[PDB]
Amino acid sequence: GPMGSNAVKVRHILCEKHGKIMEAMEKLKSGMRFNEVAAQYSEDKARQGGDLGWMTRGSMVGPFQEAAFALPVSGMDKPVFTDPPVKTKFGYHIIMVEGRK
Ligand code: NA
Ligand code: NA
Repeated sequence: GPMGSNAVKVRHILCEKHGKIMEAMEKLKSGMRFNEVAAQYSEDKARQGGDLGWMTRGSMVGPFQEAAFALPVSGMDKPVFTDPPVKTKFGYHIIMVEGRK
């Protein structure tokens, strides 16, 4: 149905280990731009600054999806990201959303 048309343009930092995602979180809280944190730490989409692009409802792993649709759109000078990190079967994610449908 209608909810299958919902989507987010989403960016993340993924780290298997909790200690490393915590290092990434500290960099965000120091003011580092999200894409630069993703380049330093992410194990997915690092060469894209963490950008996953547009993702439709159903296409994201469950805990990620719930966290992502809960975030308002933000930009990387004024980011709104998940805190605490979100655990999935891939590891720990810090997520921000740059577009919403
Ligand atoms: Na861990
Ligand atoms: Na999961």
